[PDB]
Amino acid sequence: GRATRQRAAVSAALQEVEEFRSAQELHDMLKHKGDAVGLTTVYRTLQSLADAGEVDVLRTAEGESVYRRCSTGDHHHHLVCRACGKAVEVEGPAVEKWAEAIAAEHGYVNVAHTVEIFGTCADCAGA
Amino acid sequence: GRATRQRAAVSAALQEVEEFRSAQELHDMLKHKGDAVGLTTVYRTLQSLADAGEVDVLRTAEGESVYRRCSTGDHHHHLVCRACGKAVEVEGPAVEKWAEAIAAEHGYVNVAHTVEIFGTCADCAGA
Ligand SMILES: [Zn+2]
Ligand SMILES: [Zn+2]
Ligand SMILES: [Zn+2]
Ligand SMILES: [Zn+2]
Repeated sequence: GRATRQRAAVSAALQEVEEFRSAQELHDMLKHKGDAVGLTTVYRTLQSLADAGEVDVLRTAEGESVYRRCSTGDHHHHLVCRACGKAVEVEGPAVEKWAEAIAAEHGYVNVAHTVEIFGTCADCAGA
Repeated sequence: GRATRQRAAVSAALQEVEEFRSAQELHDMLKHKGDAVGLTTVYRTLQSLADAGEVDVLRTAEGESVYRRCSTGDHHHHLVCRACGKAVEVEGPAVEKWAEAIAAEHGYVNVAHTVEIFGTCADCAGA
């Protein structure tokens, strides 16, 4: 019901920008299309889409979570612009193997890793 | 004044545990030693120590920031137990080079990266 309707709305919203966006930003984009969705709802939907692997999530330097619906389904990571949120989907096979061997070696189970590269793209570099 | 006294208190608190701790946990350890420090203060100090590179910081799966004063000054990363917070200081030269080449290649400047491995240590694995 209001669950799948709103989920599609939020997902469709993400598909309109190539940049990572905070939940408040997404909420605003929806509010601009005349959507009656609340911020809390937007936040829950996004966190739900994140867990289902339908959108990627990452933290900004100031601790804020930002989201993005990415092109591939492949396991990947990102190089993000901390200024505009622009991002590049990146894969590092050697990082993957290193991350597995490190865990495997210290007897850790249910391994998960977070790898993200932050920088300032040329466009933003000239502010 | 109350700045350096509290900074040492919080830093000394971190040196008492080998595990990553949330700010609330640290505040409680301090409250147990009879310290009159508030949570907000504890949080600010930790964020200040983090920026100065005096303590490492990382986010847990539920978005909570946790801290740790690590053995080396060397640039390193961690394999953390999401259950107890136990951690291993790890270095990955190939990851470092990959992270530089990726940024250098897409014209990004002021590069920074975050790399952390999450798992469940044997001890916690048996709960
Ligand atoms: Zn992605
Ligand atoms: Zn940018
Ligand atoms: Zn460390
Ligand atoms: Zn553990």
